[PDB]
Amino acid sequence: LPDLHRELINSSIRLRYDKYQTREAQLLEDTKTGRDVAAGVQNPKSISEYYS
Amino acid sequence: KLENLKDKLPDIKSIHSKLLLRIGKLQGLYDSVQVINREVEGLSEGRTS
Repeated sequence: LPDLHRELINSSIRLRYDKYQTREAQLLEDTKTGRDVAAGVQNPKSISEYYS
Repeated sequence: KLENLKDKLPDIKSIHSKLLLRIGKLQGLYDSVQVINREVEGLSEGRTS
């Protein structure tokens, strides 16, 4: 019993530490959306003749 | 899908050139009706030849 008690508390910090990592990671993704991917196309003359 | 934008452009050049054609036709019907209304005015004055 006290063998498995020590590993259980030692794995509940890692479960809570890996949760905090995703909340900081997917608030950076929420800023990445925008015009990060807009200045990637190398076809700029046809996409201004189409809109005009 | 926005990479090419090539074979989607001349099918808007087509429908835009027909609309500028249909404008110039009906702008010509409103210029021959205004010829009929210049003759019927002058003829019903009383002076024919």
